[PDB]
Amino acid sequence: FAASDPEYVDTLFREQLLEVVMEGRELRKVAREASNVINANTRVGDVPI
Amino acid sequence: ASDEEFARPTGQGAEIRDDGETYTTVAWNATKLTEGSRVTDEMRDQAMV
Ligand SMILES: [Mg+2]
Ligand SMILES: [Mg+2]
Ligand SMILES: [Mg+2]
Repeated sequence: FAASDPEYVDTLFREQLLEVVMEGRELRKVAREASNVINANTRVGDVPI
Repeated sequence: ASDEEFARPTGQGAEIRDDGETYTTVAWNATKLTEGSRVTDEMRDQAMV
C-alpha cells in the first residue's frame, strides 16, 4: 500500500502475545474438606462398624 | 599343560636333555543366563512379604 501494518504484520514486527494464559472451566473441589480422608495401606479393605 | 613325565637317568658330566612342558588350550564361550520378574507398584507396596 504505502507501508501498512496488515502488509508487514510478520516482517517488520510480530503480533502481541498476552503473557497471561486464560484458564478454562474449573470444577469445584470440596471432597477433602467435606468428608473424612482415610490414607489407606491397601487398595481393597474393610472398616469395622 | 602336557602330562607329567619322568626325569632321565643321566651320566656324570653328560648334557641335561630337554623334555619341556608342551601346551594346548580349551576354549570357553560363556552363555548369558537371564531371568526377570515384574511386579506392579501397588503389589510391591501392599505385600506383607
Ligand atoms: Mg473385604
Ligand atoms: Mg650337545
Ligand atoms: Mg615327552
